This record gives sequence, C-alpha cells and structure tokens, in this order.
Amino acid sequence: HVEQTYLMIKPDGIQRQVVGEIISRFEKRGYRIAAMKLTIATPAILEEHYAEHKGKPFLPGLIEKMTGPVLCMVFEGVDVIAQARKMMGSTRPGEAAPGTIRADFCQQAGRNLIHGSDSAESAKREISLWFKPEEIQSYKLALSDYIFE
Amino acid sequence: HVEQTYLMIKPDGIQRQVVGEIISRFEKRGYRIAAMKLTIATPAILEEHYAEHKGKPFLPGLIEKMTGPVLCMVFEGVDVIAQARKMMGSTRPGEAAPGTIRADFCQQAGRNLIHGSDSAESAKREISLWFKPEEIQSYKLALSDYIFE
Amino acid sequence: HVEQTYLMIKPDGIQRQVVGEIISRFEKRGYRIAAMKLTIATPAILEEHYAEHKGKPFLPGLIEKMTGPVLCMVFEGVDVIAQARKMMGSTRPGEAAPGTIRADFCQQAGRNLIHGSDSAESAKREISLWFKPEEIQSYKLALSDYIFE
Ligand SMILES: Nc1ccn([C@@H]2O[C@H](COP(=O)(O)OP(=O)(O)OP(=O)(O)O)[C@@H](O)[C@H]2O)c(=O)n1
Ligand SMILES: Nc1ccn([C@@H]2O[C@H](COP(=O)(O)OP(=O)(O)OP(=O)(O)O)[C@@H](O)[C@H]2O)c(=O)n1
Ligand SMILES: Nc1ccn([C@@H]2O[C@H](COP(=O)(O)OP(=O)(O)OP(=O)(O)O)[C@@H](O)[C@H]2O)c(=O)n1
Ligand SMILES: [Mg+2]
Ligand SMILES: [Mg+2]
Ligand SMILES: [Mg+2]
Repeated sequence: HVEQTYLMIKPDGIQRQVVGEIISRFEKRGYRIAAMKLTIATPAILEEHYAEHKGKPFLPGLIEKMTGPVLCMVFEGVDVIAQARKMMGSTRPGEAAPGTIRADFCQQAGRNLIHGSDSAESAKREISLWFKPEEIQSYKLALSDYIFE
Repeated sequence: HVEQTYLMIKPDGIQRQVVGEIISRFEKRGYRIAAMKLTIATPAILEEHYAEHKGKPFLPGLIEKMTGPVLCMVFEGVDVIAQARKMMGSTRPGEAAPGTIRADFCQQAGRNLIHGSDSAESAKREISLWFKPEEIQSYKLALSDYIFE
Repeated sequence: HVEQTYLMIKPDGIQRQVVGEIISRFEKRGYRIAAMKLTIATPAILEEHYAEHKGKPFLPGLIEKMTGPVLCMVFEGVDVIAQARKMMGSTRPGEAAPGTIRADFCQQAGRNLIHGSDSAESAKREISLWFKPEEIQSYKLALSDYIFE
C-alpha cells in the first residue's frame, strides 16, 4: 500500500539552484514522481496553503518569502507522507538531524527550502490546491519488484 | 585492533545498480576491502546463512527474495562489525536513521539492500560460509598512518 | 545575527585529500568563508591551541599527530559554532551520528579529520591565535536573501 504526499520546493530551493539535488534524494528511495510543475506562488494561493496560520503575526512575512518560483511535486511510496517529513527534518534547521534536507542545506526556519504535507488530510488538501487532476500521472516504476517487498 | 565483517549486497542492490555507491560509503571511512566476490545466491547456501531464522514465518520469502545475484564482501576496520551495522541502519528503512544506507535508499524491510554480520561470532561464521581462506586478501592501506591512531 | 567559528582541517584531512569535500559540506548550508589559510602547524602554536589540555598525558601525542599541514578556516553563519560542532560529530567517530563528518570519514578519535571551536569564547580565542585581523575578509553572500530569514 502506497500513499502520495505534496512536496514543494520553496523559492530558496529554486534560487540556490538545488532543485535536482532535492529531487534526487526522493528518487534514491524509489519514490515515484506522480506530479511535477513549476509555478510562481502568489499571495492568494499561499493564503489557502497556509490557512491554518490565518491571522497570525508571522504569516505576512511567510507569504512574502514564499512569493516566488516554486516546484510543486507529488511523490508516491510506502509511508511517504511521514517519511518525507523525516527526510526534510525539523522546521528549524538547527534542530534537524544530520542527513536531513534542512540540516544539510539550511540555517533558519524562514528559509528552510522545502514543504511537505504533515498528514494524510493535508496531503489531499494540498494536492487539490496546487494541482489539477490531469497533472497527477499514473504509471508503474519498472524497478518495483526490487523496491517493494 | 581491527576486525573483519561480512557484508553482502542483496539482489536489490545489484538490480538498482548502486553497488559502487555502497562500496564507496565503506571506503570513505578507510575500511579495507579484504575480499569481494559476485555470485548468485541459492537456497541451500541462504538456508545456512540465515540459519538463526530457521522456522520463522518470514524465512521462505526471505530466501526467495535473496535468490539472485549478490556481492559478497569482507571489510576490515576498527570496530567494523558494529560500525557497519550502524551505517546500514535499522532493518526497517522507515525506522533507520537519516544518513544510513537503508534510510537513504530503501522503503521496506524485505528490500533493504544489504546484509551485515551482527556479531564477532556471526562474522567469523559468515566469512567462512561464503569465502574460502585463499580468497581473503591481506595488504596494508597506504594511508594507514592517517586512518588509525 | 551571525557568528564566526574556527574550523581546522587536520593533517589526516589534507593527506586523505578530502579538503574540498569538507569545505563543500559547510558551503552547502550557506556558511560564508571568512578566512582560509594552509600552514604547517608547529608544536608552539599547537601548545597554545590545546592549552586546555596542558599537563595531561595525551597532549604530547596529540601535538605530534597535529604537527603537519593544516587548513585554517573561519566560517560565518547563524549559530555556526554549535552547528559546525553538530556537523563534525562526536570526538570518537564510532559514537558520532550518521551523516556527520567524523562518522562518514573516520574510525578513531586520534584521526578525526577536523577541529572546530566549541564555544563563543574558544572561537574568539582560536580565530585570533591562527589569524591576524587583516586576514579576516568581510563580504556579503549574494544569496543572503534566500539563506537568512
Ligand atoms: N515562527 C515561525 C513559524 C514558521 N515559519 C515558517 O513557516 C512554515 C510553516 O510553519 P510550520 O507548518 O509550523 O512548519 P513546516 O510544516 O515545517 O513548514 P512547511 O509547511 O512550509 O513545510 C515553516 O516551514 C517555516 O519556514 C517561520 O518562519 N517562523
Ligand atoms: N519480519 C521480517 C524480518 C526480516 N526481514 C528480512 O529478513 C532479513 C534478515 O532479518 P534480520 O536478521 O532480523 O534483520 P537484519 O539483520 O537487519 O537483516 P540482514 O541480516 O540481512 O542484515 C532482514 O534484513 C529483512 O530483509 C523481513 O523482510 N521481515
Ligand atoms: N582521549 C583522547 C583525547 C582527545 N583525543 C584527540 O584530541 C583532540 C582534542 O580533544 P577534545 O577537545 O576533547 O575533542 P574535540 O573537541 O572533539 O577535538 P577538537 O578540539 O580537535 O575538535 C580530539 O579531537 C582527538 O583527536 C584523543 O585522541 N583521545
Ligand atoms: Mg506544515
Ligand atoms: Mg541479521
Ligand atoms: Mg576540543
């Protein structure tokens, strides 16, 4: 049984030109790219993305830093929602484990390179917000017999 | 004092073509390749290899998954039996620490890329099972003065 | 709010020819190279560097291991003193976390590749010991807006 998570490379990942390195980390585990799209995030879509934080004082600056090119992604794998969060590491890079994306690439929470869904419910919500259903592609990885038990 | 451990790249490591990457992780610490052999594992030898698991429900599927090309290896280093196990990570890739082989490459325990000896006794037994003594090569690393205290 | 730490590649890092790999790990987080100098460490300066170990019985051997080429470095970043220590890993490579420098490259404490300042006071002392003020370079990283919140 596989699931799908929403992963988004933030404008700092684009501008520091580490998009390929990020994708490679997920491909390395045999996670399948089910969707991928470059767009420019706008305040209106970011308000819906960060709806849980509506009204808080840090949201305006969060929206400013996120207004920029982003890579929208959907990856598929076993337990991929929780596993992708583990691979990203703590929100605060200084607290993130060595070997995680945020520990390896970043210094502060406000520039922490990547977003990933925190639950099944948020993955469904975020994939619907950032993608049309035709953009989610169904295909099977040829190495499936050596990735899955 | 150094010791020797038995490490085996499983068929998923061969088929996903990450043999070199695996070897590089161990070379990176100054561990010495003492033996190396590509073979195709067969049920009879695998039954001896996994003798401790005799009777367990998962053994027949383990033997099936392991029937295939494997790279037999012996690496030498300080505390290398326990250290190689630490580098491999937990049996379940999803529980393994970021930066370990299983966390970085794998999803499920049944396809977790690599075997390593779990103790001094099992290392001795496994090395003798898969290698004849004439296959074990003794030489000194040129950088020994900078690897060992 | 950034600080500066003193990092030193030990003779084993020079001789194993992993200087560039070490530097890349720190550059990867957006840490700024503020100073860099190759020198051959002498017992006199090593005695002052390791003054906290004066009179102890392991000091003569530490100074001997360290008498050789070293790369003196100053890196700048948020919390970089503690963070560089985290990236280096425990003194004993066998105890260091996977994904740290010492865990990924080394076997024994006496050959553990790199030194880093362990506190604000030690960083100030060590930078001043190994560098004149004229050797510390002030410039701004062009990616600062994408590194710092
Ligand atoms: N005090 C805060 C709170 C959060 N953040 C930013 O806001 C994002 C959303 O906050 P949160 O959901 O708590 O962390 P993450 O889920 O890890 O962030 P994201 O959803 O974008 O992955 C964080 O990634 C972080 O960059 C911040 O800069 N300062
Ligand atoms: N419930 C289980 C138990 C184990 N395994 C498989 O059987 C192998 C041997 O089991 P075990 O010795 O308990 O784990 P490890 O020592 O981590 O595996 P290995 O000896 O091959 O290194 C595991 O690596 C794993 O591939 C499994 O698929 N399901
Ligand atoms: N019993 C000891 C004590 C220390 N060391 C060596 O002496 C250095 C300094 O010791 P210590 O300051 O206690 O460890 P670290 O701070 O991790 O080392 P460094 O200052 O060089 O970063 C260590 O890096 C290690 O190479 C050793 O070989 N064995
Ligand atoms: Mg979130
Ligand atoms: Mg075992
Ligand atoms: Mg110290």
